[PDB]
Amino acid sequence: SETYINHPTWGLLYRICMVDESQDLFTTLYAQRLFFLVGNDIKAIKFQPIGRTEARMLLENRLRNLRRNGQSQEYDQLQSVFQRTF
Amino acid sequence: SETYINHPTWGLLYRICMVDESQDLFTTLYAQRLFFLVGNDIKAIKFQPIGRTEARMLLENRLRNLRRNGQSQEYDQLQSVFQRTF
Amino acid sequence: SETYINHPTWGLLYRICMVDESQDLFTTLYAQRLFFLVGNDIKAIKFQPIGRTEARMLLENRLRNLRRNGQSQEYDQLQSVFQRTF
Amino acid sequence: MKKVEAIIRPFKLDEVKIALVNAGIVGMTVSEVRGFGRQKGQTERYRGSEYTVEFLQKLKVEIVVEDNQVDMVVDKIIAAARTGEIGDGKIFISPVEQVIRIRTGEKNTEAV
Amino acid sequence: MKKVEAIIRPFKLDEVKIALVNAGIVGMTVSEVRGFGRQKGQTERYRGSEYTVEFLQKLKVEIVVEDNQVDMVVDKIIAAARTGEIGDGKIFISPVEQVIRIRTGEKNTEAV
Amino acid sequence: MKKVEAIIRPFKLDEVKIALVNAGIVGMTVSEVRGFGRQKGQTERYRGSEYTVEFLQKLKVEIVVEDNQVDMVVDKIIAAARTGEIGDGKIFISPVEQVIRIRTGEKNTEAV
Ligand SMILES: Nc1ncnc2c1ncn2[C@@H]1O[C@H](COP(=O)(O)OP(=O)(O)O)[C@@H](O)[C@H]1O
Ligand SMILES: Nc1ncnc2c1ncn2[C@@H]1O[C@H](COP(=O)(O)OP(=O)(O)O)[C@@H](O)[C@H]1O
Ligand SMILES: Nc1ncnc2c1ncn2[C@@H]1O[C@H](COP(=O)(O)OP(=O)(O)O)[C@@H](O)[C@H]1O
Repeated sequence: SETYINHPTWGLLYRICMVDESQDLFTTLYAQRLFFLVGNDIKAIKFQPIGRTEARMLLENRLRNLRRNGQSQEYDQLQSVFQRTF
Repeated sequence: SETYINHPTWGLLYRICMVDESQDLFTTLYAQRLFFLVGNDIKAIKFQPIGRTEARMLLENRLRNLRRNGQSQEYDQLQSVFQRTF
Repeated sequence: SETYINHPTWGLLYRICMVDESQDLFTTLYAQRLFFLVGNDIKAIKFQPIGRTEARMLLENRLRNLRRNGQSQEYDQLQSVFQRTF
Repeated sequence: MKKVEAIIRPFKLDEVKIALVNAGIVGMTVSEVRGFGRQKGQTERYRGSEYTVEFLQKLKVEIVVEDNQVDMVVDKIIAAARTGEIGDGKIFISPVEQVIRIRTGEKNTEAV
Repeated sequence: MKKVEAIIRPFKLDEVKIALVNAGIVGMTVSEVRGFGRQKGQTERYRGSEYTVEFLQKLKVEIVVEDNQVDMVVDKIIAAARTGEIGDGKIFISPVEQVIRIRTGEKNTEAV
Repeated sequence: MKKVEAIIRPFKLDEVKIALVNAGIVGMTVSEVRGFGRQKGQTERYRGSEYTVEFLQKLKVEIVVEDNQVDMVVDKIIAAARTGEIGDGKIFISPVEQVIRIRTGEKNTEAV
């Protein structure tokens, strides 16, 4: 499910993964390449910057959990996001 | 007076009523249908979610006050907003 | 270096000067004419309103410091921004 | 085929959309734009200071239709979007030489 | 000359850009738009309440190219932007009668 | 009638607007767009890390004018918008077959 939000400086961001119920990891579509952690459950939207190294590791961790769970569709989709992004 | 603001997630919002000097009630133009209360007098913009039931009741209350005050133009305009929205 | 950001109400803003490492002064492109001070180093973006009189004085101060420093390119560019804006 | 491009008051989006869908026009693209024209912004007050919005918020709704649908789509948009006050907006008609559906590679009438 | 206008899923921007640049198309303009069509939004949940996004986020990528580049640019965009699911978007071709480069006053083929 | 579409540096908006209004062109539509081309973004630093803005902020100003106003409008936009540096933008001219004023149903020359 494609999810986007707008950052006041960087413009349109794309959700590369859903971290949990309250939290999403986004990347910039117009800049190469910034990452932000954004809370779902917050009235003021805050963009927590996330480093590129850490972003990569977080996705790899999720990839590994998805294949262990046999969530193969979600794995395949995240894998393609990962390959495109990193 | 048409008033809009942009929500980072939901995009363009339209002011359905001016609650008071410091506060406006907005609805989503691109989603069917979310409501937000937004403060005028605040440096960080916060979007307070408002339920659909409550939104409806708040407008009905204002409608009733406008007709009691004989604010017939403002009533007519709000009435059309109400009919369109609910 | 052209720098812009988006204000949820007022829309696109243009950086008229870089106040310091953490802070920029912006003006509205679509409204005539609002000013905002915006922090670089903040996860929630806050727009601090700045009065027109004060905005003018702040730029004049910077103009004077640039010519004293012999920063003539930066002076010339800021001078043209100043003339356009005020 | 023709592109129909309507600059409307944003709150009119739902009415215009319903009118088009009811007329069997089932796809459209909407962009946010700022209009400058005869309609002026109300010289407002913020921190007790004067200013005017010079470029007012509008939406541009774009639909690509068959040549023989233009008058019908125009009539529907006009009735849905008008208010009678200056600032209601404009509709522009321009030629579209080809349409391709990305998913299939389908063209023209079969792509819309 | 022709304007090529592609409505795509936003995350496909990088792929489309790389494809165009690889095909020697070195300039393009991108706008954010909302699409309404056959693809529906997922009826989501916010504060435990139902709602649907009716106008879905897309990007419009516009490139002005020579007449004899249209098929090539179209093919490149299609291969880069498609997913096979409804909502992949559309490409519209329309005429451009003149191009002027602002910096120089250069025209047509020399302006792009 | 023709659509004139200028991609400009956003801070040039006021200059372009004044130039058009002075030339008796009293209506225009402005959209925010991102440009990719020969002009590159400055490889900046955020949390002490490198990155480049690839798609740079521009504005698209659209005006629909009479055929015999195109050269005049073009000249005015160019003089107002140019800086002499790469990234100044482009102007595209395309045909407009009909204009309708939504408030009245007025057409063509009488709708602009
Ligand atoms: N020459 C033009 N080209 C493109 N868009 C225009 C032009 N003139 C006006 N517009 C757009 O149409 C909108 C309506 O213009 P305005 O003159 O205020 O109202 P009305 O259409 O009722 O006379 C403007 O806000 C602007 O977006
Ligand atoms: N008649 C039209 N004119 C302009 N844009 C359209 C039209 N129909 C659809 N679109 C755009 O194309 C996108 C894709 O439409 P959709 O019907 O959902 O998918 P598909 O192209 O795969 O059938 C939409 O989100 C919308 O932006
Ligand atoms: N083929 C094209 N089609 C549409 N827009 C373009 C095209 N090429 C460039 N642009 C737009 O024009 C702007 C200026 O391009 P650029 O090559 O950087 O500067 P210059 O026009 O001075 O050479 C870009 O930022 C982009 O928005």
